Amino acid sequence: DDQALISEGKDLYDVACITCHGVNLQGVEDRGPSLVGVGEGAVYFQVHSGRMPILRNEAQAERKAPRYTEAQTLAIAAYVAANGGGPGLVYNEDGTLAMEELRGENYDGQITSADVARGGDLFRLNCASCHNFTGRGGALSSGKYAPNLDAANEQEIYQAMLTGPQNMPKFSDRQLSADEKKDIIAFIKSTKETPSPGGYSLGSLGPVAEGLFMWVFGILVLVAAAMWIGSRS
Amino acid sequence: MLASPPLDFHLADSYFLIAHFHYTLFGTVVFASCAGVYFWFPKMTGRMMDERLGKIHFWLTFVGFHGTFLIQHWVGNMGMPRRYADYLDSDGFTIYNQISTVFSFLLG
Amino acid sequence: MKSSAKLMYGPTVFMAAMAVIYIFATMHVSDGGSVKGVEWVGSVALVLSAGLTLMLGVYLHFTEVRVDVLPEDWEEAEVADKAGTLGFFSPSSIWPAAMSGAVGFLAFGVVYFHYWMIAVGLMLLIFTITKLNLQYGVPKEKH
Amino acid sequence: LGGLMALLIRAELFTPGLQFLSNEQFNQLFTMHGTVMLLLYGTPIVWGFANYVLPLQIGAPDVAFPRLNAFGFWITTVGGVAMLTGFLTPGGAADFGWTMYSPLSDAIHSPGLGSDMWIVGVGATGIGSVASAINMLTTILCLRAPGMTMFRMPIFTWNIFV
Amino acid sequence: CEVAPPGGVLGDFLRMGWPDGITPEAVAMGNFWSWVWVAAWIIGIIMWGLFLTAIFAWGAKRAEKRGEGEFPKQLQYNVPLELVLTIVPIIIVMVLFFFTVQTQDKVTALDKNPEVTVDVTAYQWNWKFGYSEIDGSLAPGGQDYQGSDPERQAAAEASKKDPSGDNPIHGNSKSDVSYLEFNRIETLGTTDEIPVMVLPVNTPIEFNLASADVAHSFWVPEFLFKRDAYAHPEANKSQRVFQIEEITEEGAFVGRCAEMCGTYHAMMNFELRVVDRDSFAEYISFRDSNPDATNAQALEHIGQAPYATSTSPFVSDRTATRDGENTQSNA
Amino acid sequence: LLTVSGGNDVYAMQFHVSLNAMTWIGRIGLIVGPAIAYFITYRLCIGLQRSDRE
Amino acid sequence: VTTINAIWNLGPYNPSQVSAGSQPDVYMLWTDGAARVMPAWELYLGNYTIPAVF
Amino acid sequence: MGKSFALLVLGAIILAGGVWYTIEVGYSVMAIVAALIMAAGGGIITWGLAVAADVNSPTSHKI
Amino acid sequence: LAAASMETVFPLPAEMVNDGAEYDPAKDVYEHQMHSVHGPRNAVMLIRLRTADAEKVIEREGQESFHYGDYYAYSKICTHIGCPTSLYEAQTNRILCPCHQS
Amino acid sequence: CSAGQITQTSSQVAAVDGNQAGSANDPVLVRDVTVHLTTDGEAGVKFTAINQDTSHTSHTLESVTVDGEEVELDDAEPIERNCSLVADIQSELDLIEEPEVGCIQHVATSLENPGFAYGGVVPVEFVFDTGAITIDATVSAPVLESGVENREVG
Ligand code: HAS
Ligand code: HAS
Ligand code: HEC
Ligand code: HEC
Ligand code: FES
Ligand SMILES: [Ca+2]
Repeated sequence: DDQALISEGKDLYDVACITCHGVNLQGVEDRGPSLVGVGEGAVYFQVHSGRMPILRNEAQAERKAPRYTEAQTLAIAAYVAANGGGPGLVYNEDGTLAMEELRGENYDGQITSADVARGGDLFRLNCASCHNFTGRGGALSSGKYAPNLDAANEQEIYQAMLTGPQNMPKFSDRQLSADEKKDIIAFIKSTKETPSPGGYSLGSLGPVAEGLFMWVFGILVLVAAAMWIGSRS
Repeated sequence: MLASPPLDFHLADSYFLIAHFHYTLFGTVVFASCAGVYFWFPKMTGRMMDERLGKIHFWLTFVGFHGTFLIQHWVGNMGMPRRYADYLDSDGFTIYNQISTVFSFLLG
Repeated sequence: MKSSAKLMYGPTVFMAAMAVIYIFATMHVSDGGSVKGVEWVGSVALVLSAGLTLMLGVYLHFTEVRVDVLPEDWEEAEVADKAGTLGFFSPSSIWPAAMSGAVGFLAFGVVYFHYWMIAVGLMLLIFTITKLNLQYGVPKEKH
Repeated sequence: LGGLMALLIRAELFTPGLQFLSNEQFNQLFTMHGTVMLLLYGTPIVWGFANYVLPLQIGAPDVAFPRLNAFGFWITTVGGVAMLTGFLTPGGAADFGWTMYSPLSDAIHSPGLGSDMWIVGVGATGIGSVASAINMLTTILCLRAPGMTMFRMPIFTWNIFV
Repeated sequence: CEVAPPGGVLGDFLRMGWPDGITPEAVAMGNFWSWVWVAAWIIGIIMWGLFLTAIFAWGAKRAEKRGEGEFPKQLQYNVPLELVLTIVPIIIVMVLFFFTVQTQDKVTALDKNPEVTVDVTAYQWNWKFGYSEIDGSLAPGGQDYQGSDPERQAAAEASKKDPSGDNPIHGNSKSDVSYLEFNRIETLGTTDEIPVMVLPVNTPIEFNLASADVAHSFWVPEFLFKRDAYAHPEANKSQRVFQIEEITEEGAFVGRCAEMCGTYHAMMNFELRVVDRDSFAEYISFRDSNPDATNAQALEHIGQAPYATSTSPFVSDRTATRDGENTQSNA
Repeated sequence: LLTVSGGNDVYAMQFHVSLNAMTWIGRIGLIVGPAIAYFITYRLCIGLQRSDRE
Repeated sequence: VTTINAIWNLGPYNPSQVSAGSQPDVYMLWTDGAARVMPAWELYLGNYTIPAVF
Repeated sequence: MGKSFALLVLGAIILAGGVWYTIEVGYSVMAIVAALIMAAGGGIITWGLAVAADVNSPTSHKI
Repeated sequence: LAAASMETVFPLPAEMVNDGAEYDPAKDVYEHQMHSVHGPRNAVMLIRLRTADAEKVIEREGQESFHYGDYYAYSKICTHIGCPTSLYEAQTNRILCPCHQS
Repeated sequence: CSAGQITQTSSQVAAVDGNQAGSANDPVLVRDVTVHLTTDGEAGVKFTAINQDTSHTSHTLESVTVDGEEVELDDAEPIERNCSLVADIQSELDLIEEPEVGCIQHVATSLENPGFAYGGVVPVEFVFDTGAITIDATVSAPVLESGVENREVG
């Protein structure tokens, strides 16, 4: 099954990626890195989230609407895997890519809150420095930034942790084991998918959003009330 | 010449097109807008512009313009497309670009 | 407003004739170097361009059959004919600049697509437009 | 502002080899040179000369809609600054030529917010132009001087009408 | 045109920088261009003369020295002359449009009976050529060669729908590539090598354009012709096929992209190498017999340059190119 | 300018301006922008009172 | 109607952890911004040093 | 007549200074500056010609 | 660690270790370990570099032999005001502090 | 400013342990060269030798060595132009499929461990018929089957 999939992988690779990665994935001098040994997971992350192709050299690549569908993504990943392998996709017990089954070490049918606690402390330890407390993203040096984690599915999160896309450090499966990674996924999805008890969240950016809101519009409405109650002379 | 399709098959999206629309725009806008400024400066200000500086401005713009853009017809014909950022030494149109550039700095 | 009401009939009829000619042409001429078939972009534009000019012309004519022999149109009018009030004109107003800034804020909001910027931009925009439209009718200070 | 970008383009094309620009910077340069020179210089200078001269030629005191004219000026400048804000982006401004052909302008094939800022800067400019035009028709139709029939107008205001 | 230009230095001046051209319709376009330039020069000089007359003859100081007075004749209307001068450009553009239609129609007609048809794919940022069909005269087998690859094209047709189901664009997947033709004899352009398509002399040839990505254009300056390559050309109602009656002389000719496609738009060159008709049979039999061999090896088998002599690949480093040596040494 | 320089981490992340550029905007702006503010504010105030006299 | 300082998702304090957006309250952002824009001028005098934050 | 001679002559060497430098340096960044020197020389040439044009045919008669 | 990777490590005396082959299920070492985590000035960033990037390292005078192959170990506490630095850019190889952008 | 000739996205290399040698102008490139040493003690050299000699001078990997010590490898076909010889330890080599379309070939490797340390770097010397290539490579464990392993306390 994979042997014929690799052919479509090659056909798609020849028509898009050579200009940056070479016919033999060796890379190009300043135009793109070598893809030997990156594996299925890096290709899946890069193509499925739509980061590749990169049509402009920049401080950082951008997520966008993907140029290929799922089957084409797996075909290109199979072709790249044939050149040296690498980290692999997390296949579930039936053979499909794992989605919604990575939400915690002890997932049954709903997010276990103990996993959420451990994953919250893990995310605060490692991930929250570049992203923020709830994964709303953050800034870096010279025009680079850490994206907001609301866009990615669970497989993309796992392969992001595994591969270290551009400036993200790698988190191998022996630094952060599968239980730790799945608890991190559980915490990310819990924070994403739970409404704030205290009303509208103001984006959860912290003091900046709350400040801007009050110190512009909250005081503006009260001076409007004062003008209603007072006089202009 | 650009209006006829059989000539446009070669001319389209080349430096010939660049020279054409710079001729029409730089003529109709820049030359005539400067004409309008000099014409209505009295009515717009109550003062008259310096005549000598005006003639200096005109001759500089005229010679710099024709130097810049008349020669780009030839690079357009020879095969240089528009919007090209870099070109080879063996292509054969480096001298024409150099002549264009000096008079472009004169336009500036 | 007689001459300008009626001179608009040339452009609109020319555009309408070009629209019908073009629709028949592209739907029938199977010329090489091109593909047969009606194109809707362009034809729709031509018919609604004829529509714009026809709307202008017909409204102007429908109005002009009402108005009198204005002195500006009378070929031998005297300067004393138009003596009187010409009309009301705004002396000054800060609100055009304000609502330009409001539209700018809204446009920047849709650039980055921060939803709060879009909402605040629309609110600020209708506020500035309202302040523009009520400028010469705000009540006197109520004691 | 646009002509400076034009001179940078010429300086880069003085000799083969990329001396001081990249491919991306060159693309952004010609895109923004074309956009600003056509939409921020040409059409605004047209409407500026129209606004000054046309009421004097048709013998009117003021344009038909003064505040709309001021709105047109300010919104055109707003569109200009929005269009030019793309350069403050780390990735630079739009890079798809002043025509913005598709699919190159698709979300797939043109990420980065500069590509979006072009769209708004052009649009804000466009409505500024429209707001200027509403006056010039209504002015000629309604504020002409006594004795100035339509065919005693100067040729300039005829062209502005069309 | 059927009538040749004036020739000589006048023809060179009227050329005015066009390549001579290597096809019949290239000759036609060149002739039409030369005579149109003659007429344009006539108009240009015969109006620059009137402006010069204004500069030197109609000056105010001359007429005031002559005693003409403070003002001229104050003429405004000369209706018969105005109507004549209006009728003149009408006839000029009319008679021009007649020959325009003539030359255009003999250029664009798709009835030239190709012996060779090459499918061409444009992608960001290089060219991929594939021989689609070859007449039995030039084909290896005696019978007509058909180059469509069954398995790889079957993958293309299978890409149309159902990647577990998205199908947004009129019921097809947004990443459809069924419009691309995949052939078994292909030349693939790279940043390390300029692709070279090998063609014979004196045969009607056909080009079938398409684009994996944003719109490109195929421009051979020696054809004096260029055509846009689009993704889904049928969906765009764009004619993706064009035919040349023949090529008339052998040689290597650069061909460029003439449509703004992206960052590396300038780096997207290719070469069109026209070879003796007897050698083309050797080339195609060599490529067919041992497909693992590269394009350069086949060109060596002919006995000509393994790499594009017209243009060398650009240097791919963004710092080394500052000193103007932006050319890669192919060998 | 002090406030938004304090919040520039969020500002650069959201509005996509380089973080170094934000720090240098704060630095050079704390000199330059006050001068521009003074100039514009002074002239606008004089214009306001001129309208009053008019 | 608006959440403010949602502490439950920040976790308890420990000196080894930090977030990208970790500014103080709004009324303190000015004194944060000062620390962001100071160009790192630090004095060393033998056995003593005046840090750059003085 | 007038300054036009000297303003031309001053330019004629500067232009000569430019093009010479252009044919000295290879394809480099300094070739850009050579082009600028050459164009400055050309500008001063035309500046001399334009003051000559004003002197030949004055149109602001009274100083 | 893989190449171009980071991990925060704390001082762990041999006495308060209850993992691996020595793991006793009934030894309560959690309090001291957490008491070591919460030390103000003892979190250090252990960084594994790529081989290509370990070539172009410049060593400080006196700190010649501190590394162990690809592994370097810097203090996580910023030298300006003491926020954890913690933003290790894997390609630019710049450790970044989020508090004031050192 | 970030889209200049010096750009952050352009200078990047792959996020892999393997070093690499060779420019775009060099005849034969080695990508992803690494010394693997599984937890079970077995070891070898992972790499990928890509041929791009424009002279079409097909080579054959004569030998590879780590610190001068031999590494076993057999059945290495010649590498003609635009072909890749992928080499890895047998257990890891079994995880990926050999492609029937394309020029790639898979080859197994193994070396006796002289006592190399995880984390450190050791020279690797390739010699092909046309010359020798030297490159320093790190020592590390192979990648786990992703998702299967949990942090175990004891
Ligand atoms: C202010 C700005 C512009 C003006 C004015 C202008 C005038 C013309 N243009 Fe144009 N132009 C084209 C054709 C014409 C024609 C027929 C006229 C007319 O106004 C010319 C009439 C003007 C005259 C001054 C006539 C001569 C005067 C006299 C008194 C003799 C009467 C004529 C006779 C007797 C017939 C001539 C006789 C012969 C024997 C030849 C075409 C295609 O037919 C293209 C697209 C080509 C392509 O492939 O992209 C084009 C491209 C452009 C672009 C492309 C921008 C882009 O691609 O991004 C711009 C900005 C531009 C601006 C302007 N253009 N033009
Ligand atoms: C109204 C319409 C236009 C005007 C006027 C115009 C003027 C020039 N153009 Fe152009 N342009 C080109 C060269 C020039 C040059 C050298 C000038 C000259 O007029 C420029 C000199 C004039 C200046 C005016 C600049 C001097 C500035 C100075 C000396 C000082 C700056 C500093 C300060 C502080 C300024 C003072 C500031 C104050 C506030 C007082 C070239 C090639 O040499 C291309 C094609 C390149 C390619 O590969 O695609 C091109 C492309 C275009 C395109 C197509 C863009 C596209 O395909 O996307 C359009 C529509 C266009 C329009 C226009 N262009 N031009
Ligand atoms: C700064 C050094 C980072 C740390 C620490 C972590 N990540 Fe990150 N991450 C970072 C960057 C610069 C990027 C963008 C990469 C790119 O090529 O665009 C990312 C991206 C992600 C993503 C993808 C988000 C998306 O929208 O596709 C995810 C899911 C992600 N990062 C997760 C993540 C986790 C869980 C981390 C802790 C284990 C973590 N990252 C650390 C920078 C940094
Ligand atoms: C240039 C025109 C590109 C094309 C086409 C494709 N990619 Fe790319 N890729 C490019 C750059 C400049 C970079 C480095 C910047 C970055 O975002 O990392 C990359 C990187 C990758 C990677 C990451 C490798 C890693 O070690 O993590 C992968 C996996 C990758 N590219 C794959 C890929 C594929 C499969 C493509 C065609 C389907 C493709 N890219 C297109 C530039 C370009
Ligand atoms: S605490 Fe690190 S820069 Fe201030
Ligand atoms: Ca150059």
